[PDB]
Amino acid sequence: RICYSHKASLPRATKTCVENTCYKMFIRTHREYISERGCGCPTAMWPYQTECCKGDRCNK
Repeated sequence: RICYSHKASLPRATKTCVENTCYKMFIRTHREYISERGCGCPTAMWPYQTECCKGDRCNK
């Protein structure tokens, strides 16, 4: 599964992962800002909040 990652929540980059699912992370107060991304489903620190999906680069 190729999905987005990049810990630097400004530029963008993707990586391959085993997980069927991937997550996208936004600042809680700013839903309309998909800030960071990752594979599977949640991992984050406040004030970030995550949402999951499935499919290659679904976590746009």
